[PDB]
Amino acid sequence: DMYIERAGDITWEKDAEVTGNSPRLDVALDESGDFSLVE
Amino acid sequence: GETTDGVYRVMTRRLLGSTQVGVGVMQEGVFHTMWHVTKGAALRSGEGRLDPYWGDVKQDLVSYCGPWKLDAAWDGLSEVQLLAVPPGERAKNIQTLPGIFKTKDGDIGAVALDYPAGTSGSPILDKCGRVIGLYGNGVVIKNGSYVSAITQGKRE
Ligand SMILES: CS(=O)(=O)NC1CCNCC1
Repeated sequence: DMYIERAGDITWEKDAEVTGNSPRLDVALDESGDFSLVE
Repeated sequence: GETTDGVYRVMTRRLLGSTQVGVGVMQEGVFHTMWHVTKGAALRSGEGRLDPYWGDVKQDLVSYCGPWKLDAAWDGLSEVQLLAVPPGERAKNIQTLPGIFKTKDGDIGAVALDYPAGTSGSPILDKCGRVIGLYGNGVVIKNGSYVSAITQGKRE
């Protein structure tokens, strides 16, 4: 029995921690909603 | 139950203690999350019940109480923020420049950030605070790191 609990407002934060790269990937999406890499 | 707009944790008491299985967005009286978080089951909000209204396994999305309301899109140029809601931890904003998933049916933004599985459904926002998609359906690339699509629904 799943239940929900509020965790916050949806707002942009000025000076939030900035990280992560920006990869450009060739991908395939199957009928089950799974992504896979095309190589 | 609570109908205030915002980000919410999706919890279960079926397993040991209270476990966070994912996250979602309340907007315009509709609850939005990824299909793999709830598997399309009904949800509780206090004494109230939220019933599924629309869902799609291939898109990996589901809406409750009404049709999908989120229609903002990544501009393809700017940094966005993941509003990560990890299990047992405070909501936190992480800013990043998305990469791209190139598919036979078009390109989709992707964020290269790695959080626990119970973080799926956390919203990705633009600089105006609009939800441009949900985090948590993606792939494991060559170096072993996780990259999530920016998954957005269609507002009919
Ligand atoms: C599916 S998720 O984004 O909620 N977390 C997984 C990400 C990949 N490493 C294992 C956790």
